[PDB]
Amino acid sequence: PQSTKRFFIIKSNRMSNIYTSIQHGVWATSKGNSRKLSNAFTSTDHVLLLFSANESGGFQGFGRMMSLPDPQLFPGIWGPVQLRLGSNFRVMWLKQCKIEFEELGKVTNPWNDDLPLRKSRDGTEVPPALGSLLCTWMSQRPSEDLLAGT
Ligand SMILES: CNc1ncnc2c1ncn2C
Repeated sequence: PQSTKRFFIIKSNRMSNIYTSIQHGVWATSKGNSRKLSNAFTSTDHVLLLFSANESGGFQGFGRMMSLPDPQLFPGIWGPVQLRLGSNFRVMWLKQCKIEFEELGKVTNPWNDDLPLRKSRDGTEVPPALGSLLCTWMSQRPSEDLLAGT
């Protein structure tokens, strides 16, 4: 199905993933999520990725998926974990910020079995009404220098 904008939660297990992603405009995900994001990319004007570190209580920003997984793109940049991921794809971060799940109140996701937004696993899609607002709220905050003090 075609659509204009779709929105996916991305979880990061180590902060260095986010720092590498910001420095080089790149991401990779599990093989199943890679297929899901690739299918969205070719049928949707904009695929937005909303980044949330495992260890954090919220989002560190959001970006646009710019290209499909490409085995030639930054091969092995994540280290040996590359062996259990799909191929790398380009991402343009549109905002670096700090927004806590708790700042949003107790939001649940009807496209994820009524789970709290804060319990979203990697690759969880959110409905556009919620995804658009999350991105709007992130954009309206001061940018956070995520790489400061790292
Ligand atoms: C750079 N992305 C990743 N790194 C390590 N593990 C991951 C990733 N995505 C999903 N999982 C399980």
